[PDB]
Amino acid sequence: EQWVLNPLKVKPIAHAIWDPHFGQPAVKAFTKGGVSYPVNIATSGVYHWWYTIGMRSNTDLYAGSLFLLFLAG
Amino acid sequence: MTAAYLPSILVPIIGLIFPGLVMAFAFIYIEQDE
Amino acid sequence: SQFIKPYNDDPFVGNLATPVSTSSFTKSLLSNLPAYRAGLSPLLRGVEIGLTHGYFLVGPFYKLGPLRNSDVALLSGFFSALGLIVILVACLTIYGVVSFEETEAKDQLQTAKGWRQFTSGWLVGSVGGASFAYILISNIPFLQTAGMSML
Amino acid sequence: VKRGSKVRILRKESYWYQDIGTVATIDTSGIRYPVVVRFEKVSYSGVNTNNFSLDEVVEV
Amino acid sequence: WVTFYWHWKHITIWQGNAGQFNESSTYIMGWLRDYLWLNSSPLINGYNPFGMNSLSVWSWMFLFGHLIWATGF
Amino acid sequence: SHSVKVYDTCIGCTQCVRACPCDVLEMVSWDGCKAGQIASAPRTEDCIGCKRCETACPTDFLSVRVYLGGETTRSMGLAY
Amino acid sequence: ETLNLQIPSPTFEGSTGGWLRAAEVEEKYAITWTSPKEQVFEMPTGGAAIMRQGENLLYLARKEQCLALATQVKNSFKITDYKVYRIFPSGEVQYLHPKDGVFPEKVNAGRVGVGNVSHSIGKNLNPAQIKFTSKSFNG
Amino acid sequence: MISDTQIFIALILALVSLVLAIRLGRALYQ
Amino acid sequence: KKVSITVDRDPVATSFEKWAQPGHFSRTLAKGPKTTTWIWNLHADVHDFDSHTNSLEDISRKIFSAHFGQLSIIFLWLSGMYFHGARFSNYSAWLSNPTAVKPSAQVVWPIVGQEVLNGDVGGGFQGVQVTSGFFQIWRSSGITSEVELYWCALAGLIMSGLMIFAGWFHYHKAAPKLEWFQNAESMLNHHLSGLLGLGCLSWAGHQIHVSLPVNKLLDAGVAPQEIPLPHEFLVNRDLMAQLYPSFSKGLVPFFTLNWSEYSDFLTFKGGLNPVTGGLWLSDTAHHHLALAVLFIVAGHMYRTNWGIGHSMKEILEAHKGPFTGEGHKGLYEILTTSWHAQLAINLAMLGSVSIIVAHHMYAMPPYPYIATDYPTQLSIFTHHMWIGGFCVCGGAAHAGIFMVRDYNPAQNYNNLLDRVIRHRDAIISHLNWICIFLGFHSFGLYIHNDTMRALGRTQDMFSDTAIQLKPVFAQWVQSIHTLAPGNTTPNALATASYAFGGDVVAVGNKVAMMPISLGTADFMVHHIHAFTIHVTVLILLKGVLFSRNSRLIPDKANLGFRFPCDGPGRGGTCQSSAWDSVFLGLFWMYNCISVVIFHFSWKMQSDVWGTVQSDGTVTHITGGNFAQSAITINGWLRDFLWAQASQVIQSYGSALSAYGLIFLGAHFIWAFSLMFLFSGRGYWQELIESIVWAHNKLNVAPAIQPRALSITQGRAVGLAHYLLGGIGTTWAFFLARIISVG
Ligand code: CLA
Ligand code: CLA
Ligand code: CLA
Ligand code: CLA
Ligand code: CLA
Ligand code: CLA
Ligand code: CLA
Ligand SMILES: CC1=C(C/C=C(\C)CCC[C@H](C)CCC[C@H](C)CCCC(C)C)C(=O)c2ccccc2C1=O
Ligand code: SF4
Ligand code: SF4
Repeated sequence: EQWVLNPLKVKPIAHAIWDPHFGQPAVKAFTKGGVSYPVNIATSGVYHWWYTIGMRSNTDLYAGSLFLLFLAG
Repeated sequence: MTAAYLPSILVPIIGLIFPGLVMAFAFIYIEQDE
Repeated sequence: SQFIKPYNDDPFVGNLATPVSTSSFTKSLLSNLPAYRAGLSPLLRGVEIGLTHGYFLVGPFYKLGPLRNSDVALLSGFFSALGLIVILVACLTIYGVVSFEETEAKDQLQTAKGWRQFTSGWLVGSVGGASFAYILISNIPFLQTAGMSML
Repeated sequence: VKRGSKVRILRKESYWYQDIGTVATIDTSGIRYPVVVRFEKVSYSGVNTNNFSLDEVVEV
Repeated sequence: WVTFYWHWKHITIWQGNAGQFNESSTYIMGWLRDYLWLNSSPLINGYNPFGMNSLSVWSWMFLFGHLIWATGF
Repeated sequence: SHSVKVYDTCIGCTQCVRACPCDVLEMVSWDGCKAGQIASAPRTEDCIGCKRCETACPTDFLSVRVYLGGETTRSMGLAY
Repeated sequence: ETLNLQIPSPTFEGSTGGWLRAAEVEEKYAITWTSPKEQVFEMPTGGAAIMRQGENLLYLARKEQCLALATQVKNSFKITDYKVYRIFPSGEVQYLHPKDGVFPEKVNAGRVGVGNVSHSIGKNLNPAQIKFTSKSFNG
Repeated sequence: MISDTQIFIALILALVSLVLAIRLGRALYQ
Repeated sequence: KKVSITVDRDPVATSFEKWAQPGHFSRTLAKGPKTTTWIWNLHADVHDFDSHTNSLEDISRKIFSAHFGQLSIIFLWLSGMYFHGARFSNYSAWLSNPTAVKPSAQVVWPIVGQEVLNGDVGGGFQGVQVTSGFFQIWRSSGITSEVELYWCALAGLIMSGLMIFAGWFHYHKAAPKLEWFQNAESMLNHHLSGLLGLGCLSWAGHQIHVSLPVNKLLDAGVAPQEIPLPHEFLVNRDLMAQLYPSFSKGLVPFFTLNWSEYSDFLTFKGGLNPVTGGLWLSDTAHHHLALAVLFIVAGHMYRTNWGIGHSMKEILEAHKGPFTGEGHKGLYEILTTSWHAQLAINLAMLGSVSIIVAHHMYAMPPYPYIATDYPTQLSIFTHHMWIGGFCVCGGAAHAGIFMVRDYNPAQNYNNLLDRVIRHRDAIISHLNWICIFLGFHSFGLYIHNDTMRALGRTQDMFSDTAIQLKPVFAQWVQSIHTLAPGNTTPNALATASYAFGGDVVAVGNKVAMMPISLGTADFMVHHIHAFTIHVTVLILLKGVLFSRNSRLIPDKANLGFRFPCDGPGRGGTCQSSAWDSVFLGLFWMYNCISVVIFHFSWKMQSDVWGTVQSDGTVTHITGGNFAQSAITINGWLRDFLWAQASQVIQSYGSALSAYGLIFLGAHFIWAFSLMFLFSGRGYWQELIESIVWAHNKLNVAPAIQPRALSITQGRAVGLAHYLLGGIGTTWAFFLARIISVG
């Protein structure tokens, strides 16, 4: 939702990092993306694809995740 | 993050308990004869 | 005078009787050690080996661990030793399940019941030895340091 | 065929299949492969001669 | 060869310096110094004795790939 | 075990049996070739799969043919 | 015929290349031979031993180990008197080599050909033909 | 933003998918 | 007089007939080729003399004459180095200004633009900069003229002609009998006393009468053409006594045993000459005189023709204890009837000596102005490390050839060989364990440091700023060697080397030598060295001990030293020969020596080499980055390979562009090797079948049937290209880096 507001400036987040081997410099170094936790920045382009096909909010990305869990079942 | 507790709860379980348990069971299954 | 001879007076066996392998000192030490001690129950064999191993596991985790510089270094080291004990006791359990067919006799480690008794003793001994190391290091300041308390 | 003639091999798994060798001898007994053909080229095994049947050998 | 070509041609265009590819791609030392050696520097400085940044993970993966590759030998 | 086959192109040269390090092959009477003998494999359980018999075969395509199959302690060459 | 367990063994100072726990729990191989001399040979498992004049007995972990010594004893010392046995942990002694008293390289009556295929190797069936059927590829 | 309840619904549906995955794997294994 | 000269006269006729029949030397190859494998089999077995002939006499004769041919090639090579120094060099310009002029003895022709390689090396000269250290040798010899370099080139040419004549003469006219070659006592007496002892004595005499006066005049500041010619020191004993006043008394102090008179020119100074940064040549003269006395004395140990002396058979057969059976009995018989056993020992020793040479020559620079010529120091260290490693693996190669071929169990019952083969599982299992332990505890420390540094945990690393793995024993030995002058070597004035501690020796504002401090990074890279040496020993030893038989292949000696496999059975016996352990251990030798030369190059640039600023500050070449960056693999990648490969990559259009070309060419050759290493012969033979079809279609099939290379040859070609590619990559990288920055 932060990225869709400003897609050329915000760096897309793939998922967060919870790694008990990290030092505090590592935790600070990965805390980009405008959030308060370490993150991987997505290189998959899924933000640009989901933006282009209609998805606007987290609720509809989540609704898509739920629908795919149903389809997987 | 919402449900921020879940990464602390699951990542050690999925990353240590899951392999340990499935390796232990896989070891038992590959070694067993009947 | 020859100090190396064929093993067990059998030349074609794949071993050589040597001073390191077959001295009276080596034979005495192996027999004295709990794993090969005669007259020792498999559970008791496991308790003695476990007490030894759990006792010395705490120290490397405590002194060289991630939380070594913290005041919770001993608790982290004990927990890390305990976690390693639980992983190893799982290894002992799974080895026992696959290796040994179930037999009534339990008087030997190389039996399903005997290895289960050994694993039981090793867990009790290892947790107790790790605990004993924790109690001793906590009480004694010199053990908390690396021997530099005198300095 | 006859001894000394030049022959073309028709055994598909031969090294010298569709190559020319020359017949050394032909047995007269109940032998399964009587035509002994020698070849200028050597096989991968280094052998330069092999026994063949009549229906695997044509005069050239 | 395909992804080295694509990536070098694109990073030179994305700088505004497409002529650097135009002059250096015609010999192999241009590919070695101007693509592999020149662009290695943000990657291999992802950690150093002066700190680390969020490219440290790729800095560790790059060495990890060199190890696996050599272990294959 | 491995499967070892002898084809009727065998000239009875006895070389594959001599090559055999594991006494897998032996000679039996056969009227097909001039030598009066053909190789046989009544002991393919001892066959390690070395394929020394194939190397010794002077036929254009080896009459003796080892086909590596199920592995055992014997066919793996395990002294343990 | 049966292995005389009391046959004396060659003088070997021992080695680490000998047999392991699988010999006493799966199978062991023995080779016996008669030597005219007190002579040094090379063990398949290591260094050098001395075969005694008269009858010798060996314990090896492999049949190839036994047949390697058999070739060394036949090519260097000309012993043709070697018998190779497979001894089970049960105590059963299985005679192996030469299996019917005559070497495999010599023809013998009463030998039945095993593994013999009536056609040449290029007449083997293609794998597609033998697919999803139990029929064998050798015709 | 996603609620903890929404994450729990996703975890319920993934558990149902895990059970169906176990059932397919056992059926394929026979 | 049982040691006698015995020769067969006119054994072999000098005819060109066998030249015209390639393959004449073996029964297999003499019937001519039928496949292209014959062509390769010709070169592969040519020098394998004991594969052609049964008799040890003809083998020994072929070896003796081939050694004269090798000596002829070495003398021709030396004569060429002297001629290129005389004719195509700036040696005379370098003599006047050794610290500014760069040595160059190779000039290229202008053909295809390649004349850019004639760079401006200095002294009004253009040529390829040379790094073999010949200029420093010639200045140490006292040559001081290109005319004398022409006379040395002619002396090398005359020696090359005499050695090629002697090889012809001793194979074709007067070839010694086997009983001549089997005189190990006589040969050792002569090679200790005569070769090494009179070699040192004559060289010490040359140093005292030529090198010492000329180099005193050179370091006083006298120009090379103002220096008296070297025979004027021999005659004018008054002029020689000006420089060294002990010459006023002559040889009376030597014979009367008043040797402390000769302390002017036979010193024990130690350390380096401050003017040149090299060893004091008075120390080198005393060194060679002392070695000459012991080498001559040593060459009187063995019994030849008069009852005095040792029988080496008696020495060996008496050394037996309770652990080792019959002991060294039978080893004399081995070493006087097997050439491969002798070559195994002598190659391991020559390689060890070459490795010792590289360490000692960098630490104690022996030539004037060689220490501050950093391209030469890096080149001769790297060269003698590679010659050492190759020769050590050939020692194991010919130990394997001895074991497969010349070993007889009947003559080796219960001796040291029998006992080693009879506990080879214990040897190889303990070596295997130590290599696993030492790969975990040396390289895993690097992986720990990579991980912790990547994780932001700089306090959790093995480093000088974190957990300190200090090399306390190496630091302590350095302490002892710094305290040794005046204490445990009381008559020494300076330390044996400034690497141990002490002063910084600077020549032309560049560091000649300075203390090499050892820290956590040095502990880690030395245990990397111990690990890579251990694993190379494991592969080579496992090949020697299991060359004749295994539990896998019980009759491996019947297959030979060099066989590819014994089939896909027993699970697969690919690379089961002793040859294939030499093949696998030459890679691990490559790995070992590559890390040694990388450790040397980075440590000397980071902590030793550089410029001495005012106040004695030393600005090093890479600015002391070894300590905090050689503890991680990323540091070796970044701060050593990436940082220092700048010169090879950016060498185009300069005189070092040849190094950029060889850098790329050797990357190519290295990669090209992996085609031979990762592939197998059967693919290439079926591909050749399709190509043979295309030739048959055009009626252009060759009569020598093309074959894919043998399995062993595919391995040998892959290894040869891999070594050439890797070493050539390092050669180009090292040389462009240190010519640019040092
Ligand atoms: C042994 C070490 C050695 C080495 C590596 C070199 C290397 C070199 N020398 Mg030096 N040189 C040496 C010894 C050496 N030389 C000696 C001992 C002398 C004194 C006689 C000289 C005198 C000398 C002079 C005077 C010059 C060189 C030059 C050169 C360069 C080019 C030579 C060339 O292109 O020839 C190519 C010449 C050919 C005829 C082509 C060779 C093609 C044939 C086919 C060779 C094949 C050999 C044959 C097949 C072997 C089998 C014999 C047969 C019976 C089968 C090159 C850097 C030149 C240089 O530096 O210029 C700046 C130069 O002018 N050299
Ligand atoms: C004191 C006498 C003496 C000397 C100097 C040598 C020297 C040598 N021998 Mg030995 N040898 C000797 C006695 C001697 N031998 C005896 C008695 C025997 C019989 C048991 C042998 C049997 C023998 C064998 C079987 C072999 C050698 C080999 C060698 C060469 C080793 C390679 C090397 O480093 O050469 C480089 C060093 C040099 C100094 C080259 C110089 C060459 C000449 C010959 C040295 C002597 C010149 C002369 C005496 C000096 C006069 C000084 C004058 C200017 C005042 C070397 C030339 C090996 C070899 O390479 O064969 C050729 C070899 O295979 N020798
Ligand atoms: C298959 C795709 C996939 C992948 C690769 C990951 C990857 C990850 N997830 Mg999971 N996740 C997924 C789908 C996936 N997720 C789905 C669909 C959901 C909704 C239920 C979640 C819900 C979820 C939670 C709630 C959490 C993670 C977390 C994590 C991270 C740590 C691992 C862990 O604790 O797992 C735990 C994951 C689960 C218990 C859910 C099961 C995941 C999928 C459905 C399993 C599918 C397996 C795959 C298809 C095939 C399996 C066989 C394979 C081995 C060959 C890791 C980045 C943790 C995290 O974010 O830490 C940073 C965490 O706390 N995940
Ligand atoms: C992928 C998931 C994963 C996770 C979540 C962890 C988690 C952790 N690792 Mg890591 N580790 C992993 C994979 C993982 N590991 C792998 C793959 C390797 C090999 C490369 C390592 C190698 C490694 C090393 C070398 C070290 C760690 C350490 C640690 C601890 C962090 C430091 C700390 O706060 O100390 C506090 C830690 C404790 C107080 C220990 C708690 C012990 C647990 C809670 C007991 C668990 C019982 C056990 C799992 C029973 C399982 C039985 C089996 C059937 C599953 C933490 C427990 C450090 C460590 O051990 O800490 C001491 C450490 O030194 N790890
Ligand atoms: C492929 C073989 C090869 C090649 C091309 C070179 C090339 C070179 N060497 Mg090296 N070397 C090698 C093998 C090789 N080396 C081996 C195997 C050894 C160990 C013995 C050495 C030991 C060595 C030393 C000790 C020195 C060189 C030097 C040199 C350079 C000048 C060449 C010269 O005139 O030497 C001339 C050699 C000298 C002037 C000094 C010789 C001193 C040694 C101790 C003489 C010993 C001779 C004796 C016969 C050895 C017998 C072996 C012993 C174990 C019994 C040149 C870079 C010199 C150098 O780097 O200067 C910059 C130098 O000082 N070499
Ligand atoms: C004093 C040293 C010495 C001596 C006398 C020998 C002598 C011998 N060796 Mg030993 N060997 C040595 C050193 C030595 N080697 C070293 C240092 C190694 C380690 C690399 C080996 C490794 C070795 C093995 C593994 C084998 C031998 C074999 C042999 C025998 C025959 C070799 C032959 O015909 O090749 C003829 C020569 C060649 C084919 C030359 C090709 C070699 C390379 C590819 C050429 C190098 C080119 C150049 C340096 C770089 C390329 C430059 C490019 C840009 C143009 C012979 C007994 C073989 C044998 O038959 O055993 C009995 C064998 O199997 N040796
Ligand atoms: C970079 C690549 C690489 C690596 C890592 C190895 C690793 C090894 N080689 Mg190999 N080798 C290689 C390339 C490599 N080789 C190549 C290119 C060749 C070409 C010829 C060979 C040829 C070769 C031979 C011929 C021999 C070896 C041997 C060895 C072993 C040395 C003993 C040792 O250090 O154990 C320590 C293990 C390592 C250093 C591996 C790295 C592990 C690091 C420290 C971290 C461990 C990670 C940890 C397990 C994570 C666990 C969690 C995870 C599982 C989830 C080891 C298994 C020798 C051997 O096996 O006998 C001892 C031997 O004789 N190698
Ligand atoms: C390419 C390749 C071949 C084919 C290579 C062949 C047939 C070599 C032929 C190359 C030409 C015919 C000659 C080579 C000449 C070179 C230009 C320089 C050679 C220098 C020396 C030979 C003198 C194999 O036979 C092989 C076998 C086993 C493992 C790997 C491989 C493998 O990789
Ligand atoms: S080798 Fe080939 S041909 Fe000779 S016998 Fe054995 S099978 Fe028949
Ligand atoms: S493969 Fe080796 S063992 Fe099996 S038959 Fe052919 S030769 Fe005898």
